[PDB]
Amino acid sequence: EVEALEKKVEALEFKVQKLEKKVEALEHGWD
Amino acid sequence: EVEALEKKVEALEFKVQKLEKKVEALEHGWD
Amino acid sequence: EVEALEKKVEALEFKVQKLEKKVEALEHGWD
Repeated sequence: EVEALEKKVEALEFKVQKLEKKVEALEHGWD
Repeated sequence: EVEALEKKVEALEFKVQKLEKKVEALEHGWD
Repeated sequence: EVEALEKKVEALEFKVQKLEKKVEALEHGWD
């Protein structure tokens, strides 16, 4: 269960960092 | 603690997938 | 490993709640 959690958490971290970048661009009107 | 983590991770996954869909729409100008 | 996971999950929760607020504003045209 723990390694299952570790994989999902690392996957969630990647996804959340991508979302933060995209949302920062929309908020800032970048590009 | 582990089942506590599993619940939160599953909740985070739902929330992150919803965010991805909404942000994809804003980026693509859907609808 | 478990406390490592707990820290990251709590960090992810903070980040996801912030993303939800920002995206709700963009979707609603707030402000």
